Amino acid sequence: ASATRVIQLLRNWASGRDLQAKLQLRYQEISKRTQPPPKLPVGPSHKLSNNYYCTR
Amino acid sequence: KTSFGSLKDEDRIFTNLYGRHDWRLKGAQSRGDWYKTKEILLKGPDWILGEVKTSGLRGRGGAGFPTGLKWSFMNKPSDGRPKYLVVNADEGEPGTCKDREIIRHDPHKLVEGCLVGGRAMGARAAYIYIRGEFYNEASNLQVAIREAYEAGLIGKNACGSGYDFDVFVVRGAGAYICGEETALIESIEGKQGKPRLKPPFPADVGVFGCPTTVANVETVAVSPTICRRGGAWFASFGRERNSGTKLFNISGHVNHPCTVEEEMSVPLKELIEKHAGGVIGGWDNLLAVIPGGSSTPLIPKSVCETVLMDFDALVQAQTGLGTAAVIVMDRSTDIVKAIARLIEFYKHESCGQCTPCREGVDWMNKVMARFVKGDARPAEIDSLWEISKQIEGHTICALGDGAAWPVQGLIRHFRPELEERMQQFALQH
Ligand SMILES: Cc1cc2nc3c(=O)[nH]c(=O)nc-3n(C[C@H](O)[C@H](O)[C@H](O)COP(=O)(O)O)c2cc1C
Ligand code: SF4
Repeated sequence: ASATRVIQLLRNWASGRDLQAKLQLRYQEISKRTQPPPKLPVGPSHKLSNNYYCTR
Repeated sequence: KTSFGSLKDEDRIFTNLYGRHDWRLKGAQSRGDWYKTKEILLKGPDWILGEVKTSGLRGRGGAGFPTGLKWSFMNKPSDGRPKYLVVNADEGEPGTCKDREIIRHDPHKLVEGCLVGGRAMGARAAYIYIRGEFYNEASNLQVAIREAYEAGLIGKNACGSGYDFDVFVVRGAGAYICGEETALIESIEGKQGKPRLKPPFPADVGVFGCPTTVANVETVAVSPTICRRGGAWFASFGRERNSGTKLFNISGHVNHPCTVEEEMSVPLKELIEKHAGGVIGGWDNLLAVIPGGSSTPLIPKSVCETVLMDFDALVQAQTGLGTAAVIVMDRSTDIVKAIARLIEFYKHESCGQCTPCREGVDWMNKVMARFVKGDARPAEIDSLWEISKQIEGHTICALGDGAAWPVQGLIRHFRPELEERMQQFALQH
């Protein structure tokens, strides 16, 4: 977070924990909204043989 | 007898098979045909059927069903409908070119067979459905029939025996499906050549809705010789349940492609080498052989090395005698392409009536073309096997089964070639 070192120290002391380590606000660890095109897999019955529905 | 295939010229039913003599009545009678036919007819229908059973004659059209029993099916008291007999002369099975030889070179033998069979089954008349392409053979057959009519061999008081029998010839119009017995019946009746669904069996309801029996040209033509020479004579040749002499239309990659009458249960390699001069390039150059026309599955060279050309032995070899049209394929043959061509033949000769045949055969043809190009995946081979199994046994006629069998044989014996071709195609792209 964009806070002065003094403010950070006061905040951590008042909380009693190092808040800068785990800040609730999300900055850059977020995943990119634009992602590579996925290729989802097929199921166990996506076969051209021994796939008779009577057996499943 | 343990070693078969030593048939002598004194034991060959078709003596003018090569057309080197007079096909007309004079030559036929000089060769022993049309001999004491009156006594044969007066002997009794039961006697004739018993002689056929003693000979152990089985269906020479490909089914292999015992001919004596099949003909005995129609030896019943008349139901009021005029009984008829049909002689299957379509010969549409690829590789099968025997019936043509019989009709064109010994037509009077076939006519005498028709008379004897009709007497044995109490048939009013016989309709020989010949293939339309066999126009000259049909002309020869008609000339023979005219000669028989004028000589009194057939017609009213046939051979002076009192039996009133007629022989009709109906030309086809280019349909392999017409080879099927019920499809043949429908074609004669004037409808599209689409096979019926048994029951009713043809013996009960057949041509013109009358008791009818369909028999192969060879099957009918051997009946008078079987009667005259005795059933024991016919039985002596061939193993038990595989007795007689079968015409072998050796064709393909052989040095001397020809049709030869040889004893049943003859070793395949012997038959190929004895008459056709062996496989082109030698025995080792052979790839595979289709023993019976095209419907029967192929047998690889390993099995071809030691196998008897009879019904039972070939059944053990995952194939059948069928029409005994040996199609020899050398190792310069793309087996995939050949089987695909056969599948295409079936596709272009399917009636289209039954859904499995109509759609599955075309689907298999597409997949086979893709296999020939290698444009596929290895699992598609198992998929094709499943498709063939689905078609087989689920169709009105046996055309679907006889089209599934080649694919099954190709997979079962040369799957490595298919997989390797697919690999090669993948590497190219
Ligand atoms: C697709 C198909 C084609 C056939 N083609 C012929 C043929 O060309 N000639 C023939 O004699 N039988 C052929 N048959 C067999 C006939 O249906 C019938 O069983 C046979 O003509 C009777 O022979 P058989 O009485 O000597 O046993 C064919 C069968 C099928 C299913
Ligand atoms: S397996 Fe067929 S669609 Fe057929 S009665 Fe047929 S030529 Fe057929």
